[PDB]
Amino acid sequence: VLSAADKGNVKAAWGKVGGHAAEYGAEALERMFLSFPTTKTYFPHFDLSHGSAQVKGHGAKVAAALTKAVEHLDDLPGALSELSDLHAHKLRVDPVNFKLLSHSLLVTLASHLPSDFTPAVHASLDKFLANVSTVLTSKYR
Amino acid sequence: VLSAADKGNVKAAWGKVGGHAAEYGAEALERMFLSFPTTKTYFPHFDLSHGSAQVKGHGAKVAAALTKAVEHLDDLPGALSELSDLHAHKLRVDPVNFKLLSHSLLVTLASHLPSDFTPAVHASLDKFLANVSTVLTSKYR
Amino acid sequence: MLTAEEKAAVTAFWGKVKVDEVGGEALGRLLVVYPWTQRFFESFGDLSTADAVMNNPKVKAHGKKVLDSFSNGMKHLDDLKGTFAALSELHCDKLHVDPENFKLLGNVLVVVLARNFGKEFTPVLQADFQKVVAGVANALAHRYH
Amino acid sequence: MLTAEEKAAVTAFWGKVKVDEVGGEALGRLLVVYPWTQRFFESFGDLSTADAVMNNPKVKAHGKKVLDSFSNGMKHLDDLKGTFAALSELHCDKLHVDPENFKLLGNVLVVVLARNFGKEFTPVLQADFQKVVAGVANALAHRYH
Ligand code: HEM
Ligand code: HEM
Ligand code: HEM
Ligand code: HEM
Repeated sequence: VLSAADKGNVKAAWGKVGGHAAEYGAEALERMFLSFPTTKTYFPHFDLSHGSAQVKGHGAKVAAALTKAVEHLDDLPGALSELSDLHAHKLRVDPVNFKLLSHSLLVTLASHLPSDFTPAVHASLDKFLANVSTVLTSKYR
Repeated sequence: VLSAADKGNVKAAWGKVGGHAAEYGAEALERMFLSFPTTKTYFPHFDLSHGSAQVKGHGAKVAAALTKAVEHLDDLPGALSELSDLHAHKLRVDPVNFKLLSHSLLVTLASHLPSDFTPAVHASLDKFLANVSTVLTSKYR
Repeated sequence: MLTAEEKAAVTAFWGKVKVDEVGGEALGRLLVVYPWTQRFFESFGDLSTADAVMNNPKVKAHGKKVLDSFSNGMKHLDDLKGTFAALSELHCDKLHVDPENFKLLGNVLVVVLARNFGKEFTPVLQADFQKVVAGVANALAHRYH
Repeated sequence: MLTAEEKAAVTAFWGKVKVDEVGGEALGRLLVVYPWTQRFFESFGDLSTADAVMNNPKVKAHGKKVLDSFSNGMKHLDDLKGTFAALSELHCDKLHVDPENFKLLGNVLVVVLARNFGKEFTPVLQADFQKVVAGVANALAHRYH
């Protein structure tokens, strides 16, 4: 449960992302792959080279799911249902990876929204991504 | 975010503890202090020696809180609100410490309920303790 | 790590441990309690239920291997680093197991020792063992550090 | 941990870094984003609000100190262990800082570098700095390891 203040911050930030959401999700993946090479082990079927269309494509999907969570900040568990199943139950992604992607996401946003990325916005998004991660790692059974 | 199966396992386990909750609370603290000395820094003015009436007393407080939690597995936030305020806002206990206490508590139970501490029970108690920790670390505000 | 004192305490107690038994239990509980670790043992067959895991022959056998590796480091408590070099290479370099998992297994082992020895597994004894699993975990994640 | 090409890249980017500004912002955001950390900076006064924090002079002050530490490490990318050995005993043995926090500060600094350099802070450059903050955190936590 995010505060209403937190929710306003998320909504506002994602608002400025707007139409670049898909490009930021792709950039976030690329940064994750480069910074934390072990994350690459979850995509052995992917072409992981700079500018790959698989990564670009997957990035659009990640952004879409984040948009959906933003538009449903009140029922994350509900909104991210099949995603928890996939990640926790089918892929069995190690919880540590979620922290790596969150970080990659914050670095991307800070870089594109310097003015808007205030200590306060930072804290809110941090909390948002954590919640997201929590939901995605709830169904390990 | 405990499945029905989890709640039944916790309720069952806590029921076996019965009237030893306080003693187990005390032994868990003792095991924590011994195994992870850094935790001792949060109790500046506590004789943390074996038999200290302060560890005893404190162990009884923790045990009470856990019982309260077990009786309110449907509303931990509401059940542990005052304690989140205390631990997070007031004491600013680093979140890693919750994991040390949780482990210490699992060691204690395992030691006293060998036949009841099945793999499934262990899994449920691990999730319960993590959920309790999540609430106590919720109001970092 | 361990003083001579602590070294002796731990060493003495280890001798009461049935590696076959405890090893299968520790590995089975790790897969059960932290299910994401199952991804590395997909090969081991049926891990679908708590029961499937705990009765898995491959789990019991692998568990034995693990505890054996534990037995050894107990013998080389001063150079865990070198004791575990080859394993650190398999786990990190080849498997890419996140080092936090090394800590999870060490803690599960401690829970298993507590369950099996009850009152014999004293706070002080536990404390000694925590130093050990900590040393084991560190030596294995060295290919990272 | 840093290839020669990586070291060069990092080395040249650093030249543009305004340690003073960056340092205060990094320490400030840490206190704001991970509040338990304020426990250690009790003596700084009001940390009550993001505003009180970001603008607190002890914070800004202490932040530049931290960055100065980074720079020196930047100067000895080969002996972070030796370079920080004194700070390690301090943070660990005296302050009792959980080493997970060393990682949090390193990540926060990366976010700050990104916010301040935008476009220039590439995935590749970022990757290079991640290696750097990891080496510093490791070096600070060895009094533990
Ligand atoms: C913020 C957290 C995350 C979100 C919102 C997210 C979102 C998604 C989405 C939307 C898909 C595609 C599912 C579909 O539409 O079929 C997916 C698949 C996948 N995700 Fe994530 N994900 C997250 C974190 C992670 C992490 C941390 C990892 C591992 C490093 C990961 C690994 C994968 C893999 C391996 C797939 C399947 C790829 C495929 O389609 O072949 N995800 N995720
Ligand atoms: C499951 C986790 C925990 C539970 C249920 C719990 C419960 C409690 C309770 C019931 C109290 C007493 C409140 C009162 O009535 O005054 C308390 C106080 C306290 N707790 Fe915890 N606690 C937990 C975790 C921790 C951890 C991990 C630490 C630090 C390592 C910690 C440090 C403290 C301190 C320092 C106090 C105040 C002692 C005093 O000055 O009297 N707690 N806790
Ligand atoms: C104290 C920590 C650990 C120790 C001492 C340990 C020890 C061992 C040993 C002795 C082997 C057998 C190598 C051989 O065939 O001779 C092994 C292999 C293996 N370990 Fe571990 N291990 C630890 C933790 C982990 C963790 C946490 C995971 C994953 C979550 C893991 C995954 C594996 C896998 C998948 C194999 C090999 C299976 C195969 O190749 O058939 N280990 N480990
Ligand atoms: C990359 C990680 C870090 C580096 C490089 C670093 C570096 C430093 C430096 C250079 C000082 C100044 C010492 C002096 O006055 O000579 C210092 C002091 C201090 N640091 Fe850090 N630090 C780091 C992380 C942390 C973290 C995570 C915390 C706590 C949350 C922390 C808490 C403190 C405190 C409380 C002091 C005051 C020392 C004193 O003057 O008594 N540090 N650190």
